[PDB]
Amino acid sequence: REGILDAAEMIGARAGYTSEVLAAIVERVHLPFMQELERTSTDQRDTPVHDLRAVMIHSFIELSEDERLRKTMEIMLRSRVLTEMQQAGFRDALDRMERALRRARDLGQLREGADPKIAARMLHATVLGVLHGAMVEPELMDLKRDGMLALDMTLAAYVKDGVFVPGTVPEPL
Amino acid sequence: EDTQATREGILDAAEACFHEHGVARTTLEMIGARAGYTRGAVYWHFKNKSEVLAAIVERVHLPFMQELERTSTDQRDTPVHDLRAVMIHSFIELSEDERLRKTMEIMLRSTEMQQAGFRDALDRMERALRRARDLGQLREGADPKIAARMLHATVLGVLHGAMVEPELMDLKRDGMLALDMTLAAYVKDGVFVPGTVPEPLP
Repeated sequence: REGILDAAEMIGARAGYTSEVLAAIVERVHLPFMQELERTSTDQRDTPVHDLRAVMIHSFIELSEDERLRKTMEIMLRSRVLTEMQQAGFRDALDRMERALRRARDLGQLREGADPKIAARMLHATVLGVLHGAMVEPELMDLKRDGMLALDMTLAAYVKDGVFVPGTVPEPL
Repeated sequence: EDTQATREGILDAAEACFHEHGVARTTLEMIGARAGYTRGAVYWHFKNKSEVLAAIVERVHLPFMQELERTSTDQRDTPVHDLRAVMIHSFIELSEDERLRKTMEIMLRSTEMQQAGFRDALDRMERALRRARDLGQLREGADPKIAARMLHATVLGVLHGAMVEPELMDLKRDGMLALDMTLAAYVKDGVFVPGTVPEPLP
């Protein structure tokens, strides 16, 4: 099962055994990040912008430092089962980002008039553009350095000053 | 009669095939047939399918580059407004022109063509923002090269998101918002009015 996904018509032969594959691959990688994003809106903690920012930054760092993971993530960003998986992943991520920003709004951490739905779209666009720009040319778009700059810029548009410390990598959740 | 095929006709046929079948599954025979000829008509103009795809991409991409180039001109003093004018009217054209949009889609969700295109766009945006800085329109310490990189990332993400899920990311609405949000981070307040639809560039 995992052996098959790891190997992935010599997939079986690489695996050593006797589209759905690419989808199963994007799913296995999506999951961990989704659960991390979901945690950022927990009503059990009161720093949702900080936590959301931490999750995104740590994710950019792991992709930058893990070639296997970055290649997997790559196919999740290419090009009906795979197409539907990407859409599902898109929807899920934007949903979870919006829950965390709606909690920030609730806690008084967004700027006056900020709409968490609109903030979440801009944040999602920011993340996607850094990923895609780094995929095309890492020498012009550095996942860790530009990822943080872009994230802090977009967050600063909707989040009040003093809610998080820009420019630094936060502690693990 | 293969040698009578025109370059534009071969390109128009090729774009339709690429849009419908994808680049991988499109053949030279198919493009020729689509245009009303055979593979030889394609060869009359292009060495191979890569050259065809590159010509399709250049045809759409290059007008956009010429427009972005104009935004940094010495003969006008509103580089930020001019950049917004170019970018916003581009988002609108891509939203409203299906042909234009599907060719944008083949180019983005595809190697070296993208790298070159990204470098071209970043240079021109940077040059417009360098004129903005010369004219005192950037906020203190704003680096035009960084601002150009951020604008490209936010806009590229809106394009990709709109391609994946047009119900959730709107090229026109979200492209203007990303553009204005990014400009606001690097451009002095009161240089432009966010959310407004500018006149197209002269």
